[PDB]
Amino acid sequence: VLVQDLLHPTAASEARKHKLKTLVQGPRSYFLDVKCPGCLNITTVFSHAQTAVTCESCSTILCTPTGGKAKLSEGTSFRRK
Amino acid sequence: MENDKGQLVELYVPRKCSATNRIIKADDHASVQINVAKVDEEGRAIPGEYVTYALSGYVRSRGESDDSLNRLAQNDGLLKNVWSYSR
Amino acid sequence: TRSSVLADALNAINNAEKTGKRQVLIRPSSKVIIKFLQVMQKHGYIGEFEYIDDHRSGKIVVQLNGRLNKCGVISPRFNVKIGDIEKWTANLLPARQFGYVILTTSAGIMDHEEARRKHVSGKILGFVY
Amino acid sequence: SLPATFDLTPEDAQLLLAANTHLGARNVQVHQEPYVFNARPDGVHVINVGKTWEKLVLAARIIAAIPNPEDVVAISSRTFGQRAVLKFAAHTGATPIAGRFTPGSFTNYITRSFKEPRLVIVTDPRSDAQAIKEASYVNIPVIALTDLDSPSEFVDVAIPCNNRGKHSIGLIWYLLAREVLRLRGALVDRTQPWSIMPDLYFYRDP
Amino acid sequence: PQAKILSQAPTELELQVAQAFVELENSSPELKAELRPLQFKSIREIDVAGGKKALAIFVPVPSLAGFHKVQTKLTRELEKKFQDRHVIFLAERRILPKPSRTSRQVQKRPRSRTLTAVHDKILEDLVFPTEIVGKRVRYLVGGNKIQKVLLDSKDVQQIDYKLESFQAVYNKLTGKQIVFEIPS
Amino acid sequence: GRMHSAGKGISSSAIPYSRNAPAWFKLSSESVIEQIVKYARKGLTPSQIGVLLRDAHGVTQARVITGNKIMRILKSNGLAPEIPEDLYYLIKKAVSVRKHLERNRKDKDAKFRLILIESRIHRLARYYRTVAVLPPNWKYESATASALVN
RNA sequence: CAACGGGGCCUUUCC
Ligand SMILES: [Mg+2]
Ligand SMILES: [Mg+2]
Repeated sequence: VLVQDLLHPTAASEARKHKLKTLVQGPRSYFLDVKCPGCLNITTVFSHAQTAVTCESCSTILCTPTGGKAKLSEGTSFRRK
Repeated sequence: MENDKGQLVELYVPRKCSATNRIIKADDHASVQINVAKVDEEGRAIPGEYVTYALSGYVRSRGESDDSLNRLAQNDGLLKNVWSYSR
Repeated sequence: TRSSVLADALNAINNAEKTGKRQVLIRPSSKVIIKFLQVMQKHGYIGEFEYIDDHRSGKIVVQLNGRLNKCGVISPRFNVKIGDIEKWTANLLPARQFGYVILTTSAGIMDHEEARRKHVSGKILGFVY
Repeated sequence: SLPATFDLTPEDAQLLLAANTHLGARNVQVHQEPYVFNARPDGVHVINVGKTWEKLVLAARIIAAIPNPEDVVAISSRTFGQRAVLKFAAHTGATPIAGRFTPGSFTNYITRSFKEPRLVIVTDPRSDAQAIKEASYVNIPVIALTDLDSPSEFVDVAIPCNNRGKHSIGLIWYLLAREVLRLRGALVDRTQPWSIMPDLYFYRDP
Repeated sequence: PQAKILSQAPTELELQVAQAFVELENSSPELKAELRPLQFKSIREIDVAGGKKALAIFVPVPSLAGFHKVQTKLTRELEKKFQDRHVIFLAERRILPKPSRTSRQVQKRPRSRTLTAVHDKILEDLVFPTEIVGKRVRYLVGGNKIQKVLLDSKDVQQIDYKLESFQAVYNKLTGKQIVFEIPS
Repeated sequence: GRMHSAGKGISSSAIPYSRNAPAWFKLSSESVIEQIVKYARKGLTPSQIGVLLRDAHGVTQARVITGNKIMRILKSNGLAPEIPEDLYYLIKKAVSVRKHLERNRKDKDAKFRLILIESRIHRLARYYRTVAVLPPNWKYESATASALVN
């Protein structure tokens, strides 16, 4: 060391670093389009959701909160924004 | 350092490390001067024709002389893919 | 807690210099740090430094050239008079022919040479040599 | 500065691959060497043989840059490298140090000792720390065959190679000797494989 | 109609573009909904080193959302109408000066009226279609500072060819050195 | 950190660099504001309004999308609480600890925690009084804390 | 002709 590009760190290193210890901090979470077993809407769900998201016009739970990323109720199709 | 009327009055203008740019003291016995032979027309290692690097005792003791030599060499040529600026 | 971001920045630069690093990252990179680095760079004690603008207070990456012996702040920022500038320089600097005491004055942040040739004074901010 | 003739060739590249030089140390690797190619499963790391070759060529250039061949000293305490350094100092005009280093060989300007080299090559800094220590005492440059876990203190030119393998040790020494000879001019053209076959450098207990 | 969109005393610098602004409106009745109510103001031309000129169409920026929504589809129409020109829409943002020690007291000098913030918003308006992913400020050894702007790969193909025009216009507007790049 | 402990936790939200709504967000500012006012009329605090919004909808931040913070929107629509939410939750916790203490009288750990919680309450109330959120004569009393939380 | 300091004008701004 004693010479390194602190301004252009490798993408692998920036992915390995903690979300706050990167050069410019940013979230590691994302949003998901979940296809409900019903219809009329594609539901937007936070990856690290704290709430048991339910359908707008149904009564099935889309996700169950966990310590980190929420689950997906084991029946779901999901696209990532 | 010079006096008035521009005469060099300081004896022993000293060398500096090629890595850290600090002075190589007279008693720094851990320092090294690395000379790499020049090459043209398929080798032959021209005698007396060198590229010179100074490594300080501090760098060598920290064990950074290897990486510093890689960087300086690649900066001057002599090496194609050893040192990467991004790490 | 954090009381002097300039002190933190200068301490980080001093540690990087002592270890032989040729670059250093400092946070949160205030305006006073920017001006101090500008004075140091204009006098040649540091190379190019580039400000990273996150939407937070920011960061600064400085390139060091090995010419810095020691930079540090004087906390608190004592009020320094024209006659006291010489006393401060004698107390802080290794020699009379080089090294710099940096002041924050009503004419801006500047070294003691510029302060003496502008006939201005203020509060002491740091030193560099 | 070095032409494509100096550049790495497939024949000695596959020679290194057979010698297993690239099979570096386990997940313990000193964080002073970016010489680690992508990590192979089971823990072993792959060493970049290209960087190994480039560093070997640079070290050979330095050894050939040393004016007097006798002022180059090759040092090995490990049996895997004793024959390597002996044959290295046989082919080149180097001075070999096999077995015990008899500490005080660089200081202690008395008889039976006190060689004064301009350069020292060591097979393993861990086992040859004494020689490296004395070189740091008397301003001697150091070229070292360093594995990914080998210490880099007071080591100037690190050549990444496996040091658990007598094959890698012998072949690295063979390549260094061949390349420094090519720089000296003993071998006129860098296209012949220097027919002397690289088992002169392997240790044989039985 | 020019009489409808005057918004300022008619000047030949913008009469031609204000007249051409009616032709597409007449030939595209489906664009009446989003283009009819919007109205612009004085436009000035900035010389670019490549022999081109850039039309910075200024708006008093109550209604900047309309220009933002219709901008991606009339930009190409405008360079087709007149070539050798790079068309960019900018807001007209007031700067209030920082009050001095002896100045009179004005009410609180809103942060949106500060010189730094308005320059940032000018740069955003300059690169509207492409969202900024990063910023840096490089202080050279000589003493001058250059701002580097990092732009996302998405939707950048509408500005990839006029980055130098962006730089020239920003330098004329501010006197501050700017450099654009797309971090891959 | 950790005002009343020795902990050194650094976990927190890392909000994005972008100051604009994500390109995939199509809901209107007025629509999200109407959702906010509906949740407030239901009776939710700003914190859980934001949590539920971000979870069940696509609104990453009501601040970046509607241009206003949630508590500011509530105050603008006239659904502001009588006391600030964090102070309210601190007072509720203090009430719970005081009740648990007046039962069985021997949880010295609970006494210590109650001292800590009341110091935290007093600091927050002092800040609110300085910033004029609370009346200048506002005073936290253990005797009426329950009647103030419910 | 070089360096150092002082003052004023526009640049969205005033002394
Ligand atoms: Mg405390
Ligand atoms: Mg902390």
